[PDB]
Amino acid sequence: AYNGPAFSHHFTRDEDILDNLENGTLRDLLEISDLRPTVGMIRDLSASF
Amino acid sequence: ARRLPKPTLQGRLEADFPDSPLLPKFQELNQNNLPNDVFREAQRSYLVFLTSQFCYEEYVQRTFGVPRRQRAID
Amino acid sequence: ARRLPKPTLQGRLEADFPDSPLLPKFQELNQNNLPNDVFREAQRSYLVFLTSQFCYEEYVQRTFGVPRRQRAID
Repeated sequence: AYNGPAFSHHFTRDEDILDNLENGTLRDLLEISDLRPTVGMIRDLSASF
Repeated sequence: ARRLPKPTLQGRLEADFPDSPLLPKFQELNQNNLPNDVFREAQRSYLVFLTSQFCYEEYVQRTFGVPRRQRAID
Repeated sequence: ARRLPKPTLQGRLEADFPDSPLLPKFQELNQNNLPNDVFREAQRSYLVFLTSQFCYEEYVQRTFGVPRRQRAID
């Protein structure tokens, strides 16, 4: 949730998350995994906390 | 005794996004009663707790009523 | 006592492409101690080292903090 695109809530849902997030732990965690979950479906992952 | 080390979390997201509606709900914590680093990670954790609050709140009003009839009239 | 044969490497790169940087980064060499047939290797091993520093520097320029945090304004 401290990442870029999931915090703004005005970056919209149906876009790539890899382009607009910074080089945090989620970034290199998602590189070696190589999947593309969109913004917003990561938001409920933030919301379960 | 100890916990995990901290992840990177580079920069500041308060000093990047001026369009956050949660920005008034942020500065209700005090500086002088604790050193700088624990206060920094406390602002991190409070920010992501508010982001979780906002994410669940925009979810739970969404998926309660994702079908509506009033748009479906016209 | 000896070494491996040197590659062929046809073409001189300084005589065709003149708009490359690091051009004043080239003349800090000696010439009266060694003849030209070994200074050709002392120059070829220097140019690969110079472009290796340059390409390594732009590599770590890319791969430090790879996205931009301030890009979210636009």
